[PDB]
Amino acid sequence: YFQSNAMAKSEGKVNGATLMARALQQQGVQYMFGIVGFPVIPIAIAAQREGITYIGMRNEQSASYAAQAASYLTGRPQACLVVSGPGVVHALAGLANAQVNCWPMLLIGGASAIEQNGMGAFQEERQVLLASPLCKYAHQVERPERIPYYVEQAVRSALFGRPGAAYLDMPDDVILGEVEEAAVRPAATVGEPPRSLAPQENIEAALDALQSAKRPLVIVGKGMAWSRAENEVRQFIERTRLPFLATPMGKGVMPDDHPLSVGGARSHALQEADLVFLLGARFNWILHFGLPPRYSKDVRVIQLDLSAEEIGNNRQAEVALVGDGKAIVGQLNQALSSRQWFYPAETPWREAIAAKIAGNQAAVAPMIADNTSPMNYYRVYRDIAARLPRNAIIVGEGANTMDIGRTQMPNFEPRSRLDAGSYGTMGIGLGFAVAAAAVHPGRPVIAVQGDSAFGFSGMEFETAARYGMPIKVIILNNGGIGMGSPAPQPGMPHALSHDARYERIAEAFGGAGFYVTDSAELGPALDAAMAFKGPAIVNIKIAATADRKPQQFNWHG
Amino acid sequence: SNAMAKSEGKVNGATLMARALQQQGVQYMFGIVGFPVIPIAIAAQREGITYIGMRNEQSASYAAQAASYLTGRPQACLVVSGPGVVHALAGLANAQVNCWPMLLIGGASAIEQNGMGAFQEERQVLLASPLCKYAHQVERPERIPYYVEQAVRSALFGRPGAAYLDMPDDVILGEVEEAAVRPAATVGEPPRSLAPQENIEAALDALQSAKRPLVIVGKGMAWSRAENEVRQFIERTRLPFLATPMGKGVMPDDHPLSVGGARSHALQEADLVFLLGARFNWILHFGLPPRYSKDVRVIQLDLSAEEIGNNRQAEVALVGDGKAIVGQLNQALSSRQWFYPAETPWREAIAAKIAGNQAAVAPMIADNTSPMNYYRVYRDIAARLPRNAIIVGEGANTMDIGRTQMPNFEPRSRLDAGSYGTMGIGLGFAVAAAAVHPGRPVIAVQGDSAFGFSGMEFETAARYGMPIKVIILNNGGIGMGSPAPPGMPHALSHDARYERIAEAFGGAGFYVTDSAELGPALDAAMAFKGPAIVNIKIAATADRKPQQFNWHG
Amino acid sequence: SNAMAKSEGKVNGATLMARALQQQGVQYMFGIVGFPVIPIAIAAQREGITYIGMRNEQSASYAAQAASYLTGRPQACLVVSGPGVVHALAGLANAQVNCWPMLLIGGASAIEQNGMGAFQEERQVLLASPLCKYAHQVERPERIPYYVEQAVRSALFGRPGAAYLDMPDDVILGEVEEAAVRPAATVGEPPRSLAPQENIEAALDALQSAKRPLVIVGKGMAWSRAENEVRQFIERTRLPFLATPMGKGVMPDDHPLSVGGARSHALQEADLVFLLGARFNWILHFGLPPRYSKDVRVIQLDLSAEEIGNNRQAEVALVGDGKAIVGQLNQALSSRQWFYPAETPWREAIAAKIAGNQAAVAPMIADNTSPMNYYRVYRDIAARLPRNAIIVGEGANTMDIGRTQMPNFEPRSRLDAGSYGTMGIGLGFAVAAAAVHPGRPVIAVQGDSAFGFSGMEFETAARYGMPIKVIILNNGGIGMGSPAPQPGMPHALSHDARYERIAEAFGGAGFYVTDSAELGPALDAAMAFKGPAIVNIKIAATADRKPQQFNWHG
Ligand SMILES: CC1=C(CCOP(=O)(O)OP(=O)(O)O)SC(O)N1Cc1cnc(C)nc1N
Ligand SMILES: CC1=C(CCOP(=O)(O)OP(=O)(O)O)SC(O)N1Cc1cnc(C)nc1N
Ligand SMILES: CC1=C(CCOP(=O)(O)OP(=O)(O)O)SC(O)N1Cc1cnc(C)nc1N
Ligand SMILES: Nc1ncnc2c1ncn2[C@@H]1O[C@H](COP(=O)(O)OP(=O)(O)O)[C@@H](O)[C@H]1O
Ligand SMILES: Nc1ncnc2c1ncn2[C@@H]1O[C@H](COP(=O)(O)OP(=O)(O)O)[C@@H](O)[C@H]1O
Ligand SMILES: Nc1ncnc2c1ncn2[C@@H]1O[C@H](COP(=O)(O)OP(=O)(O)O)[C@@H](O)[C@H]1O
Ligand SMILES: [Mg+2]
Ligand SMILES: [Mg+2]
Ligand SMILES: [Mg+2]
Repeated sequence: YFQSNAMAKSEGKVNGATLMARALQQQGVQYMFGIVGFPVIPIAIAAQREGITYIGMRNEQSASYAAQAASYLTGRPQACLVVSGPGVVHALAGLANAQVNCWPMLLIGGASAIEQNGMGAFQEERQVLLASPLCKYAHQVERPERIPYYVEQAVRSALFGRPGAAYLDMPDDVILGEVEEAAVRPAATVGEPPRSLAPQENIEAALDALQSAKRPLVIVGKGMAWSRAENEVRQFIERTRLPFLATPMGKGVMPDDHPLSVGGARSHALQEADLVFLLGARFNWILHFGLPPRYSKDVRVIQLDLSAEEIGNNRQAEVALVGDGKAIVGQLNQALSSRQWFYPAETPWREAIAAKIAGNQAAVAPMIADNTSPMNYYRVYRDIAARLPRNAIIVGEGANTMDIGRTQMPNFEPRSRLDAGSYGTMGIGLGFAVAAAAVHPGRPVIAVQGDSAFGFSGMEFETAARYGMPIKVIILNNGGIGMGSPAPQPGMPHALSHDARYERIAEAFGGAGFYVTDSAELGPALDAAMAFKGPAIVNIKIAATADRKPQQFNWHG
Repeated sequence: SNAMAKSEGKVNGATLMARALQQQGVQYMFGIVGFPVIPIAIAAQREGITYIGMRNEQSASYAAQAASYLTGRPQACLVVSGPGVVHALAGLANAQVNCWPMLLIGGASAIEQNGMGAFQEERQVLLASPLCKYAHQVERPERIPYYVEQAVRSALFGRPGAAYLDMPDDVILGEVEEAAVRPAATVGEPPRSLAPQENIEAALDALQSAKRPLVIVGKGMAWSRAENEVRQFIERTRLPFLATPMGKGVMPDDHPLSVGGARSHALQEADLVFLLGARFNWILHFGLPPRYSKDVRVIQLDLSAEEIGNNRQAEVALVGDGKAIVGQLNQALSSRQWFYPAETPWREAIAAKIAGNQAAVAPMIADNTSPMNYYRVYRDIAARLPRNAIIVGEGANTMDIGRTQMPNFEPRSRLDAGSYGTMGIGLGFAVAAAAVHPGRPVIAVQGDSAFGFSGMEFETAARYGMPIKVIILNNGGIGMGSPAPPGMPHALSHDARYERIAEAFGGAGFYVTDSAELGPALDAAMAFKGPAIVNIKIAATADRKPQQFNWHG
Repeated sequence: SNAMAKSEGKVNGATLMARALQQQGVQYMFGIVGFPVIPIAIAAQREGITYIGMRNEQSASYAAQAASYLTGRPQACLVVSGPGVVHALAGLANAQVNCWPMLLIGGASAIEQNGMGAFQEERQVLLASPLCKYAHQVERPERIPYYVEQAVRSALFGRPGAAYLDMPDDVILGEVEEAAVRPAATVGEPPRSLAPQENIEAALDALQSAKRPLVIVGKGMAWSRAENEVRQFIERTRLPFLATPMGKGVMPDDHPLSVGGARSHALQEADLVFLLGARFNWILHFGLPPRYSKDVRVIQLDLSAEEIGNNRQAEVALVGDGKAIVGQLNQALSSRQWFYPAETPWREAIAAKIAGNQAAVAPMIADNTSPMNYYRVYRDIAARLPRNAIIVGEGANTMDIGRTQMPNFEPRSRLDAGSYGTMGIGLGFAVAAAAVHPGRPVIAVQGDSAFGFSGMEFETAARYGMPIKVIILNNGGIGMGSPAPQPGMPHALSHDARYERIAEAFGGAGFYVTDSAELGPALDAAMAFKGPAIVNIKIAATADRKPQQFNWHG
């Protein structure tokens, strides 16, 4: 028909796709990243009918990574939408990554029709089984009338407690099945994650422990960024005058330019601290397990975590603070108003930290200042860091490209750096940047990737161009994974294409491409890329043997 | 000979495991020995751990979680490779559903033989993982202190659950240098957390506003060891309360504020419910019609934030430890005058429904005619229940009627089929209670079908001098009897002489068919210094009192 | 009243399930009823299926796979949701390891309550899947014929194994129109495959060239119903053979060509081994040193291609059905004159070691001391075992010594702990053998520990009038007795236990034996008693098996 409003239309019935779209919108899902196909086309269409922003990606890998980044950036679970069978299996990448990083996510996976189960149906798969080991919550929606219930429970399970991934299986007959409107049971709106507080004796014992320590170190993790505790943490550091270290994605909770940051003397600080205060940060590989040879064997630990089971992993916790980061630091701030202790302005600990920071700055100064071409990493970031706005979102991915950018690119706002994370994952790059451009379109999004990392997700540049996302992709091409290689005899397994013109990919989709080989070219290329009104790629050819500055300890062992 | 030089520099995995378990507070180990866990049980006893050898790993895995509940620390179930671990999956699943801690130590075939078809080779970690909070294989003996500490912590901290350690034969017998073994920290008490002060005040204001309030006291408060705080809270507020099946005893059952005798009316008519460590699962009928008002307001105290607002939204969420939060509530109550008034229409309706149900079952309690009904039988059982006894209840009618006729006056003093509705926990639970609290009498009241699942464990009780008192209510079938016959699927043996099983292992056996025999038989069984079975032949068609709603649907 | 108008156009899930099960040849259902499977058991009886109500789901699941092995068709285990299913995982795992078919039907909570914390809500398909060849939830009652057909076929065809059907409560009670239900085909006999002719001929070439050949008869041949072909093959080739524990009976244990009494020498010295439906797992010592020559040539017949060449490479592979391939071997041998010669140095060495092992246990067999040793006990047992009896053996010393002292003359007549070394199969296996073959005697010989795992199923045998004869060898411990305790030893049990009184609790006959003079009259009264019976024998605490060069495990 031409949908003449004069025709009688029954409004009693509603299908599972529409019920799913309404339940999602009610639960605060604003962004849905995916790829359509059988049987989830009606879901994405109904989502747009309710005002949800649908972002069609180029691979389910990037879609599942984008949804957890968007969840991290908004504070509520956002959705990944994938087709049955291989759609879900490609999306297991996001679930595993979200599980390891304690980020929420909602994977909506279509399934083949229930009535054809056992028959070898198109894309028939045991989807709940496969997803369950990676999920905090996984279930199949068996009938469309239960959809509000299942969406409510899946969002609550992903968001409350230690966050994780939720998976909802949607069979075809459920997506298309219809039920009476009045017969659909309502579901309550999931609110904010419940915050819990620590007992008072633990709050006072924490402050008691801090006073006794000669060389105390506060470690700020991305659990404080997730808890939205930046104000409380900045008040605590300002009030106590304690030295602090930020984790990779903990950067920005405290501003990177804060004078109390031991960032430039990280190895010395971990080695010589007699007491560590863990704020939303695990003693996993990223903090070298809290054990020798990176820490003192007798290091005392105050540990603030939402997960009671994490307390005392690897290295025992003297003072355990189990609860919400924002709430517990608020408790600490209120107890410090009854006390008057602060960490003194002049101690040997402060002197050793300042001297080591200056030594590390003096060690990288010649590399930052060296204008020879092909350029090293520190020289390239000199021009990048000079042009990064104070409110930018930075996505970093690679090995040397990522690790050197971690120290050369400051963050001043929390939740403004997205990188390989606790799983050390390549492939999150353009997925994370697309999520950052959809969640905060008023802020510049700059992705700085190595040449290898770009190849995992570089095709999502089309997605950015398709939705008018002015994402700035900067590629540091040394021609290999972690390091370049000469022309050979077969090629090295770590070898790629040092002469690749990755910037031409931008021209395929209507973006701007720039190619940098000499130091004099870098400045004008970056300025034009930031000023170009759309997505851009800047492909920088760096020295094949460029490396990070030498450290006493390898980052891994 | 002590004059012979003997190298003391090395220690094997079985000894490291026993030392690590003793350090983390494991005092009881239930299992069945065999390849390759024999040295583990031997090493455990040398460290002072009490080892109890059962007759089936099913009962062993149930005993381990029962003792964990009673002691407040994870206790051990030790089983052999292959079918040992698969037999023990029953207990892991039950522990997961009840949120009880548990440490299963499972032997495994030697790692050097993986893929060859070794004796009892199995993917044991993979099988157990979906039923556990924690599951891992110990790959090298030097890691044992680390893994024992992490498993005990994972099972005990937060929402408790099952932890599993896979112990290959080469790790059990593998030796390492004693000085090279890295020590682990001792897992302390479970961390407690509190609610925000705003939430404490919102909870108290909501209690003041309600016209028909009801406190529901769950076994989570028994696990939290929060009985003192709960009794102060109920005594301070004068609020009516309902105890869940194993929440019984947190408040004494004879307390004047209990709505136990008017449970259906209390849930149906309340306008506000205060859930204390209780879930809106099937046991509480999901907090939804037809058993509740569609507009019921909910204050929900739970340690798990993901459980908040399941099935029925919570108006006030109190996320944290039960004892700590009720402690906060008691403190905030010390600055208010409010208490629930002594005279309200809500109290009078509760009292009239209690008196109604009492008159309904009074003729069955007093009826001395034989074959007896359930209420007449429990009239003599209840009269001889010591107040410090640990009561194990198991069956359908036998358990459900025992739940109302057998009061508890202390917490953690009733063990029953639980949140999983499990038959087969009876003697395993009773064995665990007798090992943990040998100074307390242990009475298991089972139906005749329930006794069939684990009845062989009576030999375990006798072998260890555990004076467990097993009382069997024998109607001749599952849930109900049946006339003489193919036989009905639910039918069993109405004439079975189960008490003769006691006489097979030195216990005392008593057979009762008449009401005049019940009193003297219970007294002779209670007095006997050893285990005892009282087999009672009840009426085939005896049943529970009529109700408006079926317990399930 | 039949005069009342009754609508007969609808049928529910439990009835569809019963008709589907009976259509697919399910004759026996072992379970324990309760929510939500009560209608399924009642419906099964209406279609003539024999329902046996057990006392624990553990035994129920072991019973179902034993009946599948004896009947050649998957039989049912029926369990309630939640812990019923979790208790039955033991049988699935044991059926998987032994390659025996089995159909587990598990009730489930109603689908419409999923996620709510319903009574006995559980991820039952997820838990059972690693142990099953086939595991699915029946989502709608109209699908029941389809799923039953697919599950029985998946459990029975190819390498057999367990199948699991999850039956939610709203599917059990749900109704469908009679004429709307889609029919399902009847699963027939398992497909048999043959070997290429060049493999048949090369296998025969290998046999001729061997100086010390050995044929190993495994329970794969028993499951394939290949006893006729195997007997014709050993009789035609005159080859020495060794039967596995449950391969016993495929060839009569009294055949002159059995090397059973010289087992270690036959494996150690054979230059060529012909595996007939037997794996080189722990039971055959992996086919490797120190139990075999390092250069041992292997011919391997197995239905599973992936099994071929495990641990020890096979010189000739025969992938197919046991009955079918041995038929090819017998056919090809009719165009050959070769047979293994009547007199060989290999034959004399086998004879000598048998004679030496016979003389090694002969004094223990004849020793009339009380407390008795194991061999003395079995002298009276074996002298009273009917030739058509079904033997169930379970324990450590009790089972291993019963293996050599109780011959089997027919196949599929011995049921024991199997490839998984499982305790707890005893009375479930005996109940299944009594239900399936009620005209045949069923004798279960268990140790004291093993009887404690399933002893309560004696009430099941008494309730269904199954004349199972339970002989318990009580040494007062697990594998060995123990002196009185000071904490009791972990392996210790009750040497003075009167296990036979359990029989008197359920109407059976109980007998107690301590002296050797009492053993004879007690066994004769137990066999003559018209019903189940327990013979409790207090054996010596330190009695052990014949000394061997190698330990059974390592
Ligand atoms: C390839 C790879 C990297 C690229 C370094 O090369 P790239 O050009 O991106 O940066 P460079 O160091 O400046 O050369 S890192 C890394 O861990 N990894 C292994 C790796 C591969 N795949 C996935 C999913 N996660 C990974 N973690
Ligand atoms: C058999 C069985 C019961 C016995 C009632 O019969 P019993 O004689 O013990 O008590 P009665 O009511 O006085 O006659 S209850 C029940 O749920 N059930 C099913 C059931 C079976 N197996 C497992 C593991 N869990 C279960 N839950
Ligand atoms: C207890 C036990 C056995 C009894 C030997 O003692 P029993 O009195 O039955 O026989 P005895 O040797 O004549 O004294 S064997 C064994 O492997 N095992 C460990 C064992 C335990 N649990 C399971 C499920 N499977 C097992 N396999
Ligand atoms: N609201 C919250 N309050 C406190 N801690 C939290 C909260 N949410 C998550 N966490 C914890 O923060 C920790 C983050 O650790 P990790 O991912 O290792 O951070 P990083 O990698 O920055 O060190 C997790 O262990 C998680 O349990
Ligand atoms: N220390 C604690 N404080 C408060 N609640 C707890 C604690 N430990 C466990 N819980 C919670 O108590 C609840 C027990 O509820 P449930 O087992 O349903 O009780 P019942 O069976 O008596 O209704 C679980 O949801 C669990 O998360
Ligand atoms: N019809 C059949 N024909 C041939 N082999 C079969 C058949 N069915 C099963 N099998 C095989 O028989 C083998 C049984 O070996 P196993 O259980 O090790 O027996 P045993 O313990 O007697 O050695 C399995 O590998 C299985 O694949
Ligand atoms: Mg590179
Ligand atoms: Mg009964
Ligand atoms: Mg024994």
